[PDB]
Amino acid sequence: AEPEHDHRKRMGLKMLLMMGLLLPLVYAMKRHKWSVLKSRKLAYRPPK
Amino acid sequence: GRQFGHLTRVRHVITYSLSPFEQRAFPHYFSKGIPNVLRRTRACILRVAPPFVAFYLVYTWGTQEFEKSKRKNPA
Amino acid sequence: SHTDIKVPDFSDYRRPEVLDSTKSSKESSEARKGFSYLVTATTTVGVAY
Amino acid sequence: TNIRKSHPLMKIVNNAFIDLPAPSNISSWWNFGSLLGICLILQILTGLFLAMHYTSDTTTAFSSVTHICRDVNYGWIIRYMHANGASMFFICLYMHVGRGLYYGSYTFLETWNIGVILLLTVMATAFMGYVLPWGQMSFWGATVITNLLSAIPYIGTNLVEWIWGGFSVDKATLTRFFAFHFILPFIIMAIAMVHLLFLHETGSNNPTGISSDVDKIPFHPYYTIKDILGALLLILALMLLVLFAPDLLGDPDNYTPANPLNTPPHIKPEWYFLFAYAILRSIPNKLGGVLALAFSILILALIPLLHTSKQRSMMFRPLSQCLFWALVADLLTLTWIGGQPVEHPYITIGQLASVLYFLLILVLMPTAGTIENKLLKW
Amino acid sequence: APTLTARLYSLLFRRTSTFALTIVVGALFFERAFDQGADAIYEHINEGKLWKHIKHKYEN
Amino acid sequence: VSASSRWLEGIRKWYYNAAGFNKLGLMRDDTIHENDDVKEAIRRLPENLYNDRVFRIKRALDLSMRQQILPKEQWTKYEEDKSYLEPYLKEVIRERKEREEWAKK
Amino acid sequence: MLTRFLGPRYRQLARNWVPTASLWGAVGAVGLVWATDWRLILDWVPYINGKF
Amino acid sequence: MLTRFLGPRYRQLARNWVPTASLWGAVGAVGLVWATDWRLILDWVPYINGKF
Amino acid sequence: ATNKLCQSFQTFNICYADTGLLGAHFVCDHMSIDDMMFVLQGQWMRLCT
Ligand code: HEM
Ligand code: HEM
Ligand SMILES: Cc1c(-c2ccc(Cc3ccc(OC(F)(F)F)cc3)cc2)[nH]c2cc(Cl)ccc2c1=O
Repeated sequence: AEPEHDHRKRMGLKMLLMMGLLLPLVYAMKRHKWSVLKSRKLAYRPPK
Repeated sequence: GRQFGHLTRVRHVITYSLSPFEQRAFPHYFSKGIPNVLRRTRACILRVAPPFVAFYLVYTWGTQEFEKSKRKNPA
Repeated sequence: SHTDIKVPDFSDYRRPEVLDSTKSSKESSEARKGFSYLVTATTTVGVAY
Repeated sequence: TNIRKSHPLMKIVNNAFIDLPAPSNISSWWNFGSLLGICLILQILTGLFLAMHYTSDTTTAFSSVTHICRDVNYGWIIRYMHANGASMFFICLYMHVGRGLYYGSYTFLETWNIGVILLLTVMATAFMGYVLPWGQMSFWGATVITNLLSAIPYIGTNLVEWIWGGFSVDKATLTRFFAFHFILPFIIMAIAMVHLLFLHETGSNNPTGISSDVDKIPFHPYYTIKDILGALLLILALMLLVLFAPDLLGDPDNYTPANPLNTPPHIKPEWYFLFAYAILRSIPNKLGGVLALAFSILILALIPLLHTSKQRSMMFRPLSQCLFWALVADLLTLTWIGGQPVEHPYITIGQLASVLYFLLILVLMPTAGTIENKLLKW
Repeated sequence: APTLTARLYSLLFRRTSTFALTIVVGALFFERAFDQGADAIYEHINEGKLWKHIKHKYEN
Repeated sequence: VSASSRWLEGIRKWYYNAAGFNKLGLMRDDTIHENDDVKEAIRRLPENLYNDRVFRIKRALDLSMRQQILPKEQWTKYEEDKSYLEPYLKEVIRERKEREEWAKK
Repeated sequence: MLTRFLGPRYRQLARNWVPTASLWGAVGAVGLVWATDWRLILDWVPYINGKF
Repeated sequence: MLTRFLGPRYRQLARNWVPTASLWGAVGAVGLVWATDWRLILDWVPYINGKF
Repeated sequence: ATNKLCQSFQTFNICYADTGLLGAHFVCDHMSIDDMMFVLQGQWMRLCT
């Protein structure tokens, strides 16, 4: 019923390893770009 | 559509920004993030949970009743 | 007036290499840029594969 | 000066994906818009590669799918990407809709109504797609759903026989369902372009419901990289299903060839239709149940007219928040009842949930919004 | 300058051209090492069961 | 300070704190949905009140971006909330209803 | 026809830009060999050889 | 809650525009009957009745 | 001059002990800032390469 069984499990292992690499690096790129905005400071100085 | 320079009028507001190569991307990820996560959890638990608790109780009662009804009674 | 303008301290967010304000930042710039571009390069390698 | 801004073709890309002013504070719930487009392009590519080895002949339609999953090089991965991609498509659809309902995005009337059109066309597409492999559930799904038109007085049977192309579901029905399933996604893509056309006139809402023209940021690189991250998480969710549980969301009876003489005892729809199935069968009446079925979807078009609150988003409206989550749990109840057999006590539970759905949408939420207005003294 | 990342920046990342050449060569050697280690793990986890672990019994 | 009045005001102050927009430094009128009557009323505001509204909204959007709130000392107290916008909106509504009444005759 | 590009400045620009175009040619060559698994070239690479 | 439209002017306008609305409705009805070939109505029309 | 991108600009190199500010300053209408920034940086890169 499922001749692709073994090949699909080998692919699943490679997919898990690649995702375990790629997810934190892309998250780090996101945080890198957004850090410009996340730490910005605002001040209001009206003429009295 | 709209364009920068034509959105609205703003006066007397100063913005200070720092370059991304000058600062950390994960400065207080756990020392500050976890308290904030607990704050938000507490802030929304009473709005989100009771509906789904009512669903869980109706689910279990309805399944138990359906199971008992399929078993026959003497006489 | 504007003479009271003063950037608030970003001490919390700064990297360790540029915390001290009494040293030049020109020596550390290449290391920081190299780290960030290494992150980006590894990401692109995985995506290409 | 800049050719990115002046070239006749690139100005559309610039004014849609690069220089678009966007709110600085839109959360992860705004990611499902782009994920729906990623899903639509995934289904178009995978489907096109499945059409290279499929025949819509009633005598060979079942066997061509096995030929795909057995002999075609990596045919199994394409087949189950297309199948699981349809489920991911409906997950993203319902999250997009619930986002717009919670945060008051429905006040964009043209965008909302075009959205409702997109929802109905994607539903018809996925319904017709499920008929092609010609399993047991394929056949009896086509039978029931086409027979829904028989409730229309005085012309229903004519509409049914005209759609079937005969006195029963047969080869002509499968061949035309294949043509419709092929062509309808491109019409969906065009309507999605008009969806974005009307959206760009006003720009996005944000979680606070307050105007954000005082704080706008360019779409590139902030939401390009955030959308890339969300896409990578969609690929993760899809490949977990394809590579570790490819049959979890399907039905076993579809792996049996069609048989016009016998209907299975536990026939149930796909999971993304069960709530409406629960609505239909809770009414013991043919025309009544069909009207309640249609109104359970078309009521979204009435949602814009029932807004009474002087605030746009539910972020500052606790009573509305509670009623919203009572509606989410009620829809989960209807899905559960839709997946269970017709016996005591499920009949009464399904009736009470069906009544509660329309009572929440029609009555309770506007009254809550008015109580909230009065409490704030405006 | 003695730093590893500093020399990687000065040599490979400053120009985009060498940044792309370094990417394609990295994907080449990463593909070879990743496939080799992944297959060695899948084969260690499944010691014996596969055909290539038993085909010697049935072939002269 | 009678029987029903203090109970009504107690429920209004409860709801006010439950809404939580005060945790972002906002006032009630900052949260109103902008329709044509409200856009006209906002247009009629003097310079100072407009600029204060702008900065309060900008600070709240910044907090929402960072998923933070102000310290408890800086929350908008229920008793100090000023309905700076109400009289302008009331006049705009009265004018529109006069126009609508003239269109019937 | 295109005589306007014959001058000292245009040959200083070409001399400045031939290393970059050379490197983008190496990028394209390696990218084609890698994407097509060209055994004719990859048989000569040391560690890659073991894949075949 | 469209209570803005209750006055002399709107009933006057409705009186003015009723005949055109009735004529457009008649156009729609006749078009539907002609397009569908609805025998139930068409069998009573004198000259059309001979086509069946 | 031809496209009216600004009313004026000037480049400068302000020197101090072991540091300085090297760059430019300009004055323009509010709908011309992007074009001036673009052309300025383009000229810096052109001289760099
Ligand atoms: C094929 C189906 C659809 C696609 C591809 C699609 C795509 C998009 C995209 C890309 C956006 C902009 C980004 C975003 O706001 O997430 C958007 C916004 C929106 N969509 Fe959809 N959409 C679809 C169906 C729907 C449906 C079914 C509805 C509602 C019933 C809907 C209502 C909206 C609304 C109200 C917005 C504006 C949200 C805001 O501005 O805050 N769309 N859509
Ligand atoms: C919104 C886009 C689409 C959706 C949601 C969708 C959905 C589906 C679904 C749910 C199935 C049933 C799969 C199964 O149970 O085995 C299916 C089958 C199929 N689809 Fe699509 N489809 C889409 C677009 C397309 C396109 C554009 C084509 C071809 C041009 C296509 C070709 C096919 C074919 C040939 C099958 C039969 C093979 C099979 O059963 O796997 N689909 N589709
Ligand atoms: C009611 C019902 C359904 C069912 C089918 C479809 C929907 C949603 C829907 C509704 C309309 C639609 O067409 C449109 F888009 F409007 F053109 C496409 C999809 C909801 C329920 N599907 C079943 C499938 C089996 Cl196999 C058996 C019985 C049932 C059963 O009784």
